Amino acid sequence: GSFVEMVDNLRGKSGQGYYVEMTVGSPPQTLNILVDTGSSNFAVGAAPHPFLHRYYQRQLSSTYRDLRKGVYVPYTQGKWEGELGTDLVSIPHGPNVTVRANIAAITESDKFFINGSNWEGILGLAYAEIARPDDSLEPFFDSLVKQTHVPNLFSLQLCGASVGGSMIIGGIDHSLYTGSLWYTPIRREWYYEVIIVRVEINGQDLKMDCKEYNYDKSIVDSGTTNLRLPKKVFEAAVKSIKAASSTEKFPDGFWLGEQLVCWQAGTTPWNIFPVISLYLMGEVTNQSFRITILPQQYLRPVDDCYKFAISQSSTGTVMGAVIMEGFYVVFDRARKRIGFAVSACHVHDEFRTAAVEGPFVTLDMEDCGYN
Ligand SMILES: C[C@@]1(c2ccc(F)cc2F)CCSC(N)=N1
Ligand code: NA
Ligand code: NA
Repeated sequence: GSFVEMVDNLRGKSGQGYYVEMTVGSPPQTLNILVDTGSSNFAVGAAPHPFLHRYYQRQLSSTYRDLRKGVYVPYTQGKWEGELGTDLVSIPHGPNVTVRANIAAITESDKFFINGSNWEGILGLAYAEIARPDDSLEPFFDSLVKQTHVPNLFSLQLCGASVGGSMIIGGIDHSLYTGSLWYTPIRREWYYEVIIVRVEINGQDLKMDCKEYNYDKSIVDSGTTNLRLPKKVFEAAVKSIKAASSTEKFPDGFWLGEQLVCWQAGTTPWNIFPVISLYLMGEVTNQSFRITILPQQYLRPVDDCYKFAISQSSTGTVMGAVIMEGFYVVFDRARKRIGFAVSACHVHDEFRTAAVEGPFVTLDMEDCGYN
């Protein structure tokens, strides 16, 4: 209900992610940690890498314990490798607890840290199934819930534009949203996987087989900036957005995120761009609800210059900061569901605003999931 201590506890820079202040070891070492719902490892820089403001100095900690095991984590972009261990962790602007969590001390990395960023680690908030090296390395939130009375739930209000937000650990803060929370089931506990059952570009359906919206999955990810769509869905959506926005012309490289587009300050054509609606599977048979985003969310500022923050993916749909910045999101792990409500801080205009509406009647929603 009321968690004032944790309100406004997230910071960042546009495109550089959202981070929370954390402490590791005894005596406490303060580090800024990127909040990521799309991964399950608690990894922190442990060496004097030049881009880092600070790093975890194990030698200074009495409570540190070596697991005598390493981990090599490759990505499409980045890569990091580290040494596994456990130590005492706390979240200053979080609950008043201390937990013994697994920590991957990063000893080598490539394209992982950002030059100019104010974070030194990553807090993977997803499930054990996608943990590295394997599902036996218990994620932080699982340790937090197992060792304390903190309820198995956390919520994220990502505000956007120097960026801010809130991570309410163990509860919900009703001051962070307007209207009602609508819940979608977590299909499987690995990533925060959900099912998209319909897509509308300015009230008009894309009329695709809903199985295509979730090929091979759809996930809620605070660590990705964009709304990432499967190629087929992306082609369809772009063709539809391009058509809805043919009042002003743009280079074809722009829709492909290869070129920026620029206009005048105080006069950016918002109304020439359509709203995007995703219909998510509801809690009840044949019942869905829809979430609506504004061009304010998918036209990312980089006079003014913007980026088309909707892109193709071969890993499925990724409901990144583009989606999350319009809503207050509840990761209700206890009830295996994700809640969406209109954010009290989302960026809109006098005309249109983000919306969470329901219920709707959608038949065969289970057939939208990929097997
Ligand atoms: C772990 C990862 C990540 C995020 C931000 C960053 F800056 C570095 C990263 F490696 C992989 C890329 S998508 C994702 N959700 N999380
Ligand atoms: Na409210
Ligand atoms: Na891909």
